[PDB]
Amino acid sequence: YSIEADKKFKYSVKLSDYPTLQDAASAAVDGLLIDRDYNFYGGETVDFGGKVLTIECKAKFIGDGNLIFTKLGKGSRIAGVFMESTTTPWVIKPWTDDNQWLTDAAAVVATLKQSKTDGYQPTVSDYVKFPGIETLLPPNAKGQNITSTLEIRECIGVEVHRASGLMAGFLFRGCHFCKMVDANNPSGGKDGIITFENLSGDWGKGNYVIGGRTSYGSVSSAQFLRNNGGFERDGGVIGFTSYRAGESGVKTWQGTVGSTTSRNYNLQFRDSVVIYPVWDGFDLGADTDRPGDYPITQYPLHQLPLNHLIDNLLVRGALGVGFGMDGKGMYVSNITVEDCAGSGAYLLTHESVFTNIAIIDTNTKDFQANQIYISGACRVNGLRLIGIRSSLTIDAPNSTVSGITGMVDPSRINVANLAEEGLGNIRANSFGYDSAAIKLRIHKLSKTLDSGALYSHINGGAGSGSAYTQLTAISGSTPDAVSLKVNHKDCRGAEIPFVPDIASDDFIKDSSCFLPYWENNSTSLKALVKKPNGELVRLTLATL
Amino acid sequence: YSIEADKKFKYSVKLSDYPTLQDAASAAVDGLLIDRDYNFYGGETVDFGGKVLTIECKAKFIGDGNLIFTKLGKGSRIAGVFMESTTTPWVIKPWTDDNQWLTDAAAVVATLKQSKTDGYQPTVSDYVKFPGIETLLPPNAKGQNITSTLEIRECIGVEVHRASGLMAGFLFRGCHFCKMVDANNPSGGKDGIITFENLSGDWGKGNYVIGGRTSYGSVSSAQFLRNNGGFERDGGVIGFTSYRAGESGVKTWQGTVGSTTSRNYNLQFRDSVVIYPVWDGFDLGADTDRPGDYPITQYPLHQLPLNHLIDNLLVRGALGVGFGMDGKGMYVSNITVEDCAGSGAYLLTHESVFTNIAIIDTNTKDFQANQIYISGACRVNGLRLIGIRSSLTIDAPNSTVSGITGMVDPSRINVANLAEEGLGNIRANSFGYDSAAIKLRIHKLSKTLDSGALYSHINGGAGSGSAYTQLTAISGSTPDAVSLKVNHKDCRGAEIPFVPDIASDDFIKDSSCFLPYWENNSTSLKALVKKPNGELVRLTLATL
Amino acid sequence: YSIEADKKFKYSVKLSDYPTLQDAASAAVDGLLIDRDYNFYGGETVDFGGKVLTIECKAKFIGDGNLIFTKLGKGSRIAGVFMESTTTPWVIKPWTDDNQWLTDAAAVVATLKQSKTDGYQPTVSDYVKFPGIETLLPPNAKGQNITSTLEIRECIGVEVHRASGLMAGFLFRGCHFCKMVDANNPSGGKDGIITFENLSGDWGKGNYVIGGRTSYGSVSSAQFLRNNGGFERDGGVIGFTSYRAGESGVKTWQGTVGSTTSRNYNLQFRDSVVIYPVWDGFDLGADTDRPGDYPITQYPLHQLPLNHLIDNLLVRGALGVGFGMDGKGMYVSNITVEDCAGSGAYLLTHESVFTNIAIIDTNTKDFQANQIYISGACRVNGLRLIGIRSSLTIDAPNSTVSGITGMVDPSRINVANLAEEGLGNIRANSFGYDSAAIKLRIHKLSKTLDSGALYSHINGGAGSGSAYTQLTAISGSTPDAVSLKVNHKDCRGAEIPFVPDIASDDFIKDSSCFLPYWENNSTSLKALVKKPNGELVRLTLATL
Repeated sequence: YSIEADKKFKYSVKLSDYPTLQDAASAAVDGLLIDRDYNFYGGETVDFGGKVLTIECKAKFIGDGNLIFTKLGKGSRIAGVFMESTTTPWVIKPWTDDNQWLTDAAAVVATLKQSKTDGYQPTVSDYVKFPGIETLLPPNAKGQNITSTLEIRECIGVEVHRASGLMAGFLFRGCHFCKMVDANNPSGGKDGIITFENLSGDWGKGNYVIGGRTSYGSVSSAQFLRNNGGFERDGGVIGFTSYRAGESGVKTWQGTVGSTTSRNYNLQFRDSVVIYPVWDGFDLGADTDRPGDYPITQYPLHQLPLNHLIDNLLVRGALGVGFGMDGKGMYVSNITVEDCAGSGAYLLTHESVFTNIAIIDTNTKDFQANQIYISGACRVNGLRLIGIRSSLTIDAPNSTVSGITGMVDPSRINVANLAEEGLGNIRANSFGYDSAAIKLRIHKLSKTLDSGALYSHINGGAGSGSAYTQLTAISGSTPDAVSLKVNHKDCRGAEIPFVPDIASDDFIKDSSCFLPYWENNSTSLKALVKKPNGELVRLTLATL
Repeated sequence: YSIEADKKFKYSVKLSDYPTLQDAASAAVDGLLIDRDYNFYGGETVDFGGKVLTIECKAKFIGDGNLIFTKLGKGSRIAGVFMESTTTPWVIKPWTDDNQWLTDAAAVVATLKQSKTDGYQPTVSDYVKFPGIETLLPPNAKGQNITSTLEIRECIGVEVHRASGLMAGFLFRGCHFCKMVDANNPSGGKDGIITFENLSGDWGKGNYVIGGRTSYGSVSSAQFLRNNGGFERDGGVIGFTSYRAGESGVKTWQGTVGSTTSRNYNLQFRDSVVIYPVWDGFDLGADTDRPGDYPITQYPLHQLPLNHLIDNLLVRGALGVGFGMDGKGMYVSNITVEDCAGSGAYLLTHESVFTNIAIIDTNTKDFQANQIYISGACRVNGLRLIGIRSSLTIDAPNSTVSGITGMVDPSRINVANLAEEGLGNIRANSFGYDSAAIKLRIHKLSKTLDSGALYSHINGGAGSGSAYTQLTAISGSTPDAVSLKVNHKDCRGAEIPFVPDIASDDFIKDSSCFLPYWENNSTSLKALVKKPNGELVRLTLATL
Repeated sequence: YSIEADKKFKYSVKLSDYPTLQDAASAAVDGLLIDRDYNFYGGETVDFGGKVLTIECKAKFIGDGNLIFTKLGKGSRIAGVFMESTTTPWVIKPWTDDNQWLTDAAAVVATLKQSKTDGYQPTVSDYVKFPGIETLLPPNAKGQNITSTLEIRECIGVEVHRASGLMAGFLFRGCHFCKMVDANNPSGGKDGIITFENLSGDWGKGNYVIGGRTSYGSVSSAQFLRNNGGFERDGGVIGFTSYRAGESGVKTWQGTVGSTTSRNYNLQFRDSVVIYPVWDGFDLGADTDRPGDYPITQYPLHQLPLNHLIDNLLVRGALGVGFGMDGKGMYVSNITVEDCAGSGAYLLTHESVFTNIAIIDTNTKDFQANQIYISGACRVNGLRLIGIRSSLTIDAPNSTVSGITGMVDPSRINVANLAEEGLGNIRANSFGYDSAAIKLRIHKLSKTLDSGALYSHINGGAGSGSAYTQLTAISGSTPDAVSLKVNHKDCRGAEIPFVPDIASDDFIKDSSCFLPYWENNSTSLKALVKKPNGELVRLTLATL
């Protein structure tokens, strides 16, 4: 029987049969079943001998600190891991029972409680976010560092599926071609919830976050350090959801970490959602010398050829900035940002294109100077502004924009050039008003007053079948001060404005034209005429 | 050997070894293999003893009625389940060989056949959908109730993967943190195909439909009763496809069911597709007192703070309404609805924002009064109307709209306010016409006639390098009746309209202006002048 | 013990125990573990006896040619397969270290190297793509045919998960209800990477590519031949990414293959991304008689009722065309195409609707005559053109378009009709200029010059509170040649242009109007008057 059995059954070793995780690992050949809770000590390391194993977790790993898995064979997969700290830390909860953000340090301090979820351990960035809190927090709530972390170290082709936990963290250190798939809403701890760190060895590649969901955590939910997806864009975040990040939903690190660059290139950031982060929805910047990276003499600050593939992202309820990034020659598309407390988008980009961007009701707490800020010479094609709420809305000094929609206040727009070059035949439709209008505003003259208009006003009331058209010009900072009318009171004639006094030679502009003016002392209308030959002559036009 | 074997092999029990499902369940420790068809009786209940098991289905469960699974341990997963009724009911197929919907009761009755798919059992709602059918249907096709249902009862953290079946249904009763993942196109029965019901106990939370595909069924494909995803929005429908729902693709129930509320809050409805439902694509309403829910004195009908996260949905071919919902303070984005028989969108919302909505060729069978209806004071930013087809198009009386695109008939638009406040320098480009135009229409005066215009017309023909500009005003319900022209017939002068008779004092409007008028009895042009001091005087302007 | 063991353990056979794959297959009952590399010979066929098995691959299948799997039971799944050729062919790499495309035959020939990835084997289509290359390529780099192919033959309900490989190919021949799920970036060979071929038997149905990622390959990444998803749209490509296809990202075949049609109907093409294909992003055409398909007498060329469900696709960096297709009565939505060398979209469609299309910086190498081409009578609602780059932009002769946004050159637009029928009250906002403008252009008169305008110009400088409005008309091909001004130099009067000479009777248009003209020999302004009765009379208007 032994021979028959050895050839017909699936091999799998189970934790309940061994005293330590390493004993189970050494015995493993194909599958490995975690069938009983295991208390690990921080730094406990397991060597898997290069075996390609399938780890099925049906119990939890308990402990503060890291449980390090090493030498897992390419193709290995861990499913259902549950990480839980042994410590129940002090957590703050900066939001109310109506889901309103609390921004007052005292009100935030009052939310203190010992829990492994539904809040997060204060971190030094909170001292900045809620000014004064550093002084108000009791010593036992400061400097906490609890996280139950599964650290996958220097492995390749290892995937972690349906992970979860309380005060949980997942760290891939020096890994390549690894994936965090369908994270089953782990509640984060002090550290990042999903981190791909490649500060040593080669630049990380093939590392992805696919289809997850995370909640809380003191810092960013998903973060990358020194990763480069290459031209193939092999790496990034796709179909992921982040709830209530203590810092940001997804973040690519900036600047120098240790003695090398922590920046990232050629990653995908698509079809993902970030809701209610204490800081940003997406923090895709690289710059904040650059050892280990491009020199400033080659690429100035904020002008790195990051080349990320960014598309179809949704952000809602950030206390900070909805979407932020930097870079040169970037193409960004289909971004939707709604109901944020800080800027909806903060863009330190140059020579980049933004297509179909919707920034709806953001900067609601006036944390910044505008709803959307663009640094360099960029192009925006399709920009939706204003939802249900009423600083500048958009300040993009060197950018050319087209296709803005929404109830934006014109005085709150600052761009280099705004234009609709390719519209077809047009119709202005007016509702709930006695007139329709097409207004012109030269922002160089005034950002608050229209300089001229073409109106249509009703004569009589509804259903009269009559209206008058008037062409206006501003004078003395009084809009519509001067104007020519056609059909006022259904008279069917043109009412024409004349100079109220003797017209000066320079008033008339073109040849073959005449400018009527008033001669009060003779009660006559005169006409300054500039003949077709350019010569001026004054004629009598109308008299008693 | 026994000891060695007990420690190195994967545990799994298989149905073929036991007489009943319960005997297999009691014997199970890790895996459970369904390797032979099992005929269950309705109400047959299996107790899994709290074990965390992995059920792999490679055969089917056959029977009419429910197969109830209980006490499954957190972490349990069932994959590949196939449900099939024992009965082959009578089904109707309200569509033709060209995929055209049949709406005539007689034509629908004629499609009757006994089958477990490619149709659905008539339900009382069909009596409403195809009027007269109640009288035409034979008694053996009425009141049928066939469904082979897998009922997961009061379990937590249980996932059902790649389910399928004929006349199949999946019901999670009183469950939490459960998921229906990658449904492998089950063909539905009389009941909902995927139902998360939480009428008892706590409000459902953590329940999701992720990546599915379903077909047919007599009622809704995916439906939720008394679920609340909380602020974290833990629950809902993501990446799902519903084909030919007998009622709607996805539905959140409304009103009182039993003696409690069946409503839902804080759920996600994103990246999903609904095609050809007999009723609606998405029915996300809550209201239709409210025991067990908010009182009407707190939130009036249709004004519940539902707070769903709705984004990126596509609907095509609904016989009913494409997208429908109610609520207050909702944010909805990126909805695309095409080729529907009833309204494309029916919105009973108040104080809500709709961003980037496309309603293309809907209400094609004039089932409703408009393509899109909005009840309350809402904001629409970006609205695309009209595809290839020619009631009102949009009736949103109290809403402010901006950014409409498409070949819409202006007379068919009714909104509170329509405006493009932030356009740049504009160019109207005319194709296939001898003129370009910018028309103004005051809907208060007339919804059918333009009240004025600014035209440019060719003088001569193509390539003449000449055109004339004319400014018009409507009079006597005849549009363009009065007008001033510049360069008519390349004359290079302004043609000006004068009052055809003695002008009345009230015809002139502003000071420092003059209004030419005709004096027929002297063959002279006179000028009613309103001096810069406000006084009127009549002067002679032109004579023989 | 034997009895106890036979009833409590999971059955699985492993390759290392058998000499050939067939011996392992015959022994299999539930699971099958590929635990050692297996060298197969081309054409090696394995018969699985109709068993429903779970094949877990933890090693690779090595060989040039096909490894044919047959008679796999419905429900079978293969996971982690790795295909690798035994041959290391000669591959070209048509792109540089900066990711710039190389288009010069000599430069491309110079990239030759022996590798199993990071390039692809030249194919006859390369002779067309890089003209002259056929002559420059050495004989050992021509006509290569290396591919390690897993061929699933005439099976139903079989899914392949997380496949990978080098010079790898996956072929479903005569299959139905099969799926290629989460392809783990296989590097392609000479043949298609994922192919659903149904040239024999029934039309393919239920075949999908779900969530993949592929790289390289000599031809198309994902392709379908003679598949029909039916009205249910059961089949297609969802959530897939294709990098550097030697031909196209996803392709539906056209014309006759063998003696039958290779065309496809009713498939889904959604939420997918294609980057850097040597040819097209998406090639969704059917036409290029039609044996086995609809006759030309029924549906003319390019007018097949294809009916695909197309939505949310992104294309970037194609050397060929971003998005291409043909058909009649199609509905296409939310397509984003950026930075392509050839056309962004080539559409040979008739009676079809395109909603929310963004074509940004395409045809950058002038490979075609335009950025977007539409053949038939179609409708476009929402079209974004121009990113950061400066042929026609859009040539759609018989199409009606609305909602264009972007810095498009008007002279480069050709459509049947362009219109904005439903805009609200309008405001033109001008930045960085001394004037604001609303220009009118009759393309019938001239595609390069505006025929008239309504301007607002500053009088003085910034903050003067004064501006003048002028209405212009083109004359002698000189735009703005004739014009009426209101408030020039803050004079507060209307400057009016008169005919520079005796006005001819035909110059005046309407009754009750007058047209001033010059009478040089008397230094007087006269007025050609057309009385309200239609009679003409010349009056003296202004004299010395």
